[PDB]
Amino acid sequence: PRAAKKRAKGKNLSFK
Amino acid sequence: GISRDSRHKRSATGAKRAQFRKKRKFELGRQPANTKIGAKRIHSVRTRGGNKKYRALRIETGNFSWASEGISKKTRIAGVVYHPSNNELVRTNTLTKAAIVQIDATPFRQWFEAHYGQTRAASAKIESSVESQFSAGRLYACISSRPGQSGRCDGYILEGEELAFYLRRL
Amino acid sequence: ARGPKKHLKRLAAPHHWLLDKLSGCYAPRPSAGPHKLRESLPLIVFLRNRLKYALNGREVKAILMQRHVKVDGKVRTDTTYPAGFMDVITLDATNENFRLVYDVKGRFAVHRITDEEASYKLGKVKKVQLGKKGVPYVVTHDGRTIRYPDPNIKVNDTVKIDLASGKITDFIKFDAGKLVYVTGGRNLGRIGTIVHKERHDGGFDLVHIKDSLDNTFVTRLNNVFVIGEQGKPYISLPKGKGIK
Amino acid sequence: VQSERAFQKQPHIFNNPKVKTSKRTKRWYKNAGLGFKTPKTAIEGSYIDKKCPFTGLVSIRGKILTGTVVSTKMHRTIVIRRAYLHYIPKYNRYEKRHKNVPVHVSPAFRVQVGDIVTVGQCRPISKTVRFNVVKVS
Amino acid sequence: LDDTLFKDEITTFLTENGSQSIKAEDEKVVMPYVLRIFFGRAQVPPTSGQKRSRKIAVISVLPNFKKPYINDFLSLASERLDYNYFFGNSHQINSSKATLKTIRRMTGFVNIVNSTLSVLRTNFPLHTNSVLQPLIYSIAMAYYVLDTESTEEVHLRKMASNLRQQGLKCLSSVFEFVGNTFDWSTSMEDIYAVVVKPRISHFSDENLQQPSSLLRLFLYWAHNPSLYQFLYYDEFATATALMDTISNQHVKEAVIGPIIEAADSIIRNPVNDDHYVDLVTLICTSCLKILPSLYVKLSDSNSISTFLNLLVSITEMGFIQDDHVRSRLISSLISILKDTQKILKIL
Amino acid sequence: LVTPQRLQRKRHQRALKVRNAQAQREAAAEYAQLLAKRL
RNA sequence: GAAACUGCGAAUGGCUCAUUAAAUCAGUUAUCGUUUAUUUGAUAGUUCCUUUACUACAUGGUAUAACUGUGGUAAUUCUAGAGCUAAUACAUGCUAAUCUCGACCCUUUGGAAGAGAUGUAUUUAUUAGAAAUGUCUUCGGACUCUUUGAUGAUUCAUAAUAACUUUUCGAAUCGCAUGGCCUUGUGCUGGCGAUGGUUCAUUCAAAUUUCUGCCCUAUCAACUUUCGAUGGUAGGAUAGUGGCCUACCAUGGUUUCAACGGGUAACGGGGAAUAAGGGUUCGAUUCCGGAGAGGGAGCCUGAGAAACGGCUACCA
Ligand SMILES: [Mg+2]
Ligand SMILES: [Mg+2]
Ligand SMILES: [Mg+2]
Ligand SMILES: [Mg+2]
Ligand SMILES: [Mg+2]
Ligand SMILES: [Mg+2]
Ligand SMILES: [Mg+2]
Ligand SMILES: [Mg+2]
Ligand SMILES: [Mg+2]
Ligand SMILES: [Mg+2]
Ligand SMILES: [Mg+2]
Ligand SMILES: [Mg+2]
Ligand SMILES: [Mg+2]
Ligand SMILES: [Mg+2]
Repeated sequence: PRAAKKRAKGKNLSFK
Repeated sequence: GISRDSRHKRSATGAKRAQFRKKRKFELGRQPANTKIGAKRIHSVRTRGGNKKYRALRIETGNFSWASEGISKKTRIAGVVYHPSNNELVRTNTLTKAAIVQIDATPFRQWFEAHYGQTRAASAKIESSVESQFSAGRLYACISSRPGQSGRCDGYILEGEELAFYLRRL
Repeated sequence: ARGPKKHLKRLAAPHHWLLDKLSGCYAPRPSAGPHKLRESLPLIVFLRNRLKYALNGREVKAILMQRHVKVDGKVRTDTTYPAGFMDVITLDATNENFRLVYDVKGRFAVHRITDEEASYKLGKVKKVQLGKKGVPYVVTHDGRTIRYPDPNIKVNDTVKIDLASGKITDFIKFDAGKLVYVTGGRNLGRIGTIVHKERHDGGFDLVHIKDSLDNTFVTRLNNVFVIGEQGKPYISLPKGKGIK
Repeated sequence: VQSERAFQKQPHIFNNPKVKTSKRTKRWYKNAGLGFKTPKTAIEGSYIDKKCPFTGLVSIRGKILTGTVVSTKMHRTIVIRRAYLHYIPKYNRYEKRHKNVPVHVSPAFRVQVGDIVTVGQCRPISKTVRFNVVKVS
Repeated sequence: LDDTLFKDEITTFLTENGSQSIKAEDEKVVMPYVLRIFFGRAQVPPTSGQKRSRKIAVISVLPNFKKPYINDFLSLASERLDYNYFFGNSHQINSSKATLKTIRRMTGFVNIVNSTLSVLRTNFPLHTNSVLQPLIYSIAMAYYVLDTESTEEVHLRKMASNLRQQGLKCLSSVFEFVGNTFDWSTSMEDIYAVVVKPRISHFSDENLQQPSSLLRLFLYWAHNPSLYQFLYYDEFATATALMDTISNQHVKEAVIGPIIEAADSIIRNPVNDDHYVDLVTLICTSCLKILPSLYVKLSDSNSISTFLNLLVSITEMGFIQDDHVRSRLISSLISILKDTQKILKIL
Repeated sequence: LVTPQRLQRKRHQRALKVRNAQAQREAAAEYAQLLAKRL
């Protein structure tokens, strides 16, 4: 039987 | 005081070993329990683990099995007649395994008449020496239990070649 | 010593755990359990150093006592519980199921499985004997005593156990041509098929195993675990299929 | 057989005088394994020996060794001599060494000083004896 | 009385010819106290290994006692049992006496009698008042409760059934051990009327599987000439009931074999009375009628031999003179063909 | 103190014992049927 | 929620290398030679059995601390008398079942008149443990027979019979919650957990143990054996094998292949240094194993100690 298939991203903010 | 370790003894070649370590609890020993005929006195012993041992200081009663008919009856112990290891145990009437003792003939006898209706005939035939013992009123028995460990004096009755040899020794 | 030890130095811990030598002075000591110390992965190591869900011992304790971790279909709260080979670990909150199988390197690998696969496990029949009341029973490699076994089930065979109820669904005999997995020695983690069981009276039996690449190697019988017939394993295998 | 104070018997082997089915006393024996043939003299013998590999309460497990008999002067046990060559790397040369092993022998075997005996390990019979003679040649 | 020292004390104090044993003069005064004390221990419920051993110990000292004292112990068991009204009247059970309590008391009594019989066996002292008539009364009420009681009282019905099973077993035991020695003519009519008579109607369909206490009872009478008058009652009702078991299609070999052995004894045991002649005529014709169907059921060589042994018994006594007896004896014989010297002699 | 909770616990213990006995009997019967099927 | 009882731990960890020369230790074996708290998985309806004259809708002080109060001693983690009160402490003790066949009806989802059978734990003895190539049939199927397992090997596992026991066990424990049946009763039944308990297995361990391997010394050549040295039998002891000890027996056991004795600024090893290679030296010291807690001797507790941040004696 086959194994289970494989399966939050970076976010950016600039201030000042 | 009693210890069993092989260390204090001499080596096979005759060399003497030096004291490797102090005495350990797990190689201990305890005093002998010289069971004797007398009112039942047994005291427990706390041994290694949660287990426990019984010390037969005194017993009169033991369970003796008539093998040739396959029965077992409780019977009073009359006295020690012969022991193969050390004869002072016979003199002091000390009960241990392989001791040769005398037991009452009563329950075995009554069972005999009850089952066989005789004081069919072919089955009732029994070895002559044991019939002589029945007539005497006491039977020779060999202790198969260890009174120093289990607190029992169970044993079995002597028969055949066993019986003949022990009578000859007696 | 005078009694059982309760500490484990990091240098003395099993190598396959991958514990940093400089991180501390002591390593998790696996508590008593189904698997032996050296062949087990305590849950703390699995949750922290492998899955990286927890950052130190204390969040691991928090996770465990939250009852989010299930081993063998049962909730466990001991941080040092000795999970071992072919043990199913379920994290329901994450919807993740793992089966503990060594990689070709010999190290317990994070192998994700489906729920249907997680429903059953495999156990090598270590003993078969009659118990009290004349009831036959089998002892598997994980210490499971299963009563009323199929009388054909013999030592060195493997039994498929349902996790929910713990009965034997099916079994595989130990015969030539079956598919086996190495659970010890330098060949640890390799997969192959039997060629011969070489037998020595009063001595350790030896088994010759041929892999898919036709390479042949010899291993002691204690290190062999049947997992199926050739080309049809009863469990999902890790990446690489136990090659090299 | 009955040369001592106590009675010698195979433990728990019972002879019922009533049935008297056979003249010969009932005798219990076992095969030691490892392809070691139980000698017939043990099968129809009359000796009693608790340390006998075929008739006693002793099992053969562990190492199996071979040796040359060097002494047979005691009762039911012998001393064998095992010789070997030990390698010295500095001089790249062998050195003769030997060791004496005391091994129990059942009376079913007749052993003289000089024959080759194959022996099997068993539980500690005595202070120095840990083997039991299993084959003579 | 002390529990810890109870066992040692019995072996010391009560052993016959014991040094500490009661002196002959002092038995009369001490003994009632001993019996009451031992009676008290005998009611200990056997719910543990120790308790079972204690119940065995109390029964096992009975042989030590003299026979009058043994009879006293058996009396004490039966004193509670109120039976004199039953035998005083025409063997009718009172409705008031029929209660779970009274059944419970008799179940204890029979158990003690069963235990005593196993120990003493042939030496068991049998008396009408002490044991036999309480025993018969117990089997009487077991019959009384079972028929009268409704299905609702399942517990009482089960309890009564156990008393019936033990009582019938208790009878079959006492017949075996002391049947020959004791003279039963006085109580003979009572035993049949109260025990055998009620169950005769269904004795046939009842005992097909294996011998039962009531069936073992009938066989013993068949074997013993003195007790044949049991077989004579009610136009040989018990004799027919035995063959009705044999005549049934589904009687098993375990039940077949004993009865033919019993029937053979009757043929080989002449008795000087008219009833005997009608019996043997009844015994032979019934056993002769169904014999071929029995042989096919027989699966043991010994069972075959005893069948032949009955046939040769028929020929010796001269029943083969009768044409019906002869022609059918052949029919059974050819079934055997379809030991050998026994067959040839018969031919 | 005799309270409803103690009665609950006693009853639950008895129920558990009988349930275990029934389960064991069923298991033994199933094993017997398997053996009968093979023989 | 102080204090105290109860349960668990304190037998791990840390330190040091005094003693120790087939001893420890390294590698490699065995437990069919034995104990094993804890973890994990299994595992226990025995219906009945006279005084039912009956607690199981749940038994006692056969009992005390903490606490109240009266006191001793110069002094200590010293404690005396009196009064109290609890348990998962201590000591006791119960409550209409299941399974074989099954006549007779009925021909199945069958009913059952009745004949029968009934735990563990300890000790001993005994016992078991090894031409149906046909007939019919609906064409399926039915008819008769089988009936322990493992190891190389066992007196193994297991089962059975007869007794036995100052003799055990078989829940008199606790949290959360209030569902389901009704004949409406504080009636019956009922969930999720904790802690206990017999036996087996597993795990952590422990004890012995098979074989090979240690520096200097022969100006140490014979040693061991009277007071066990080698082996046999029986017993005692132990968790258990075993001269481990006891009683009786024999005279054995090692050695120029160096026994025995002496020295060792001798804990052993993984290792470190040097060297082209062979070799030589070091290794208390981060890891494993062994021993010790100023020096001897002996012990309670507990699964586990001959413990010393536990106890008792002797020496300094
Ligand atoms: Mg092996
Ligand atoms: Mg020296
Ligand atoms: Mg050595
Ligand atoms: Mg704990
Ligand atoms: Mg458990
Ligand atoms: Mg007070
Ligand atoms: Mg011995
Ligand atoms: Mg001596
Ligand atoms: Mg030093
Ligand atoms: Mg070092
Ligand atoms: Mg120490
Ligand atoms: Mg100092
Ligand atoms: Mg000390
Ligand atoms: Mg310390």
